[PDB]
Amino acid sequence: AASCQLLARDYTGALAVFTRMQRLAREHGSALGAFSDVLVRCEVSRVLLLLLLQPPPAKLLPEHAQTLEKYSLPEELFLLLQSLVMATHEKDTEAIKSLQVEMWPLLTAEQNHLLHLVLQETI
Amino acid sequence: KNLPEETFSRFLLQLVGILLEDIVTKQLKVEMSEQQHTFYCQELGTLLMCLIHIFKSGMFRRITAAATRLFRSDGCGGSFYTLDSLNLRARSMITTHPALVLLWCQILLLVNHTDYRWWAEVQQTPLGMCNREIVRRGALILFCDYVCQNLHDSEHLTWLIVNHIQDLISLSHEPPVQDFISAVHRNSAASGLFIQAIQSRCENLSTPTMLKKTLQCLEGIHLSQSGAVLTLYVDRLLCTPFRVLARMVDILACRRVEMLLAANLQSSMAQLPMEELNRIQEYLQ
Repeated sequence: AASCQLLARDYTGALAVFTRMQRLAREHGSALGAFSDVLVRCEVSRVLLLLLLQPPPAKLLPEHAQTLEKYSLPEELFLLLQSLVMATHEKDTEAIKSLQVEMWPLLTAEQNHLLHLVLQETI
Repeated sequence: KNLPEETFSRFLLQLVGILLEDIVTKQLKVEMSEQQHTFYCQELGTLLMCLIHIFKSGMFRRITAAATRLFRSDGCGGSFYTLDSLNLRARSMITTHPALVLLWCQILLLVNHTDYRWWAEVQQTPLGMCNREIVRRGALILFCDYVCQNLHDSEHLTWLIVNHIQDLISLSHEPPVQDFISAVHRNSAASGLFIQAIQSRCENLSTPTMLKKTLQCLEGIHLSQSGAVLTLYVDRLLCTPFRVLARMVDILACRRVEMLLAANLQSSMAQLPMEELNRIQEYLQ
């Protein structure tokens, strides 16, 4: 259901369906297995949306507040995602260009679509 | 006149010699079975656990001193399995059985036999074979834990840091190589040699997982060598495009300046030179 709304260009309705996947695995998974791979896909793709559309503190939930303090899941890909939330808060045009070159094999091409639309809306 | 020290130590080092002329030099489907080869290489696995209990637990005092005058010694005109003959069998055990060439690494350290001919083949001192990196990274976690115990010998400190640089850092989540580094932070002259090595190996320390393990090892070093960690934090590693690797080398370079001025102003100026301080600030403007 998250692969539909990014074809349908519903990037704000796409934040509603990613916080519902993560609220069940802390009730059912804590992670196991089958539920351990559902939580890798949902904390790499809720970070590429809050820089795409950067919500105001009224409509920023207490679940969205927790994940952005940790940055400002594999050890290869956990290190390049703390570095990308910093640059768009510093508006660093040279920092964002060398990371898509070095995060293209890491993601899959559903997560490769959300990183393309951030680098344009900051440049 | 054979000592009782001498009778029981020729029986356990020449029974390592019977099990290793077979597994190398016997055919695998001709003379033995495969169910009979699950249990033939598994009797060499619990007889090398019996020899590292006698040399470590200290209750067996007389048996430890007997092997050291034997591995240093030649065979009796060729009447025994001498120590250079026994070690040719084990490097062709590298590849078929890599879990049992990590148990033969910890015996040769324990006898005072740190001979740099055998220790270079197992660590490759200047695609890949998949069954050697268990032994190459396995004999360098075991060669540090021998250095950490008796760190008074400085000949073994200056070898492993100058040569193995990209391997010494990339293991730093391990309990025998986590203890090798803290003693280097304790030692005055041993800390200064670790920092000359990274400046030669900055070309490989650029991938995002290899640079997170340097800052946990360049975190706290000696205060007499905090003037060489501040020219490395500015010239080489700060220009990385990773914005949480440019943010975490701001925590470590501001902290060197603060402990130095509450310290003596005499020893710190000879540490960070007045001619060398003017080179750093032209790079930033």
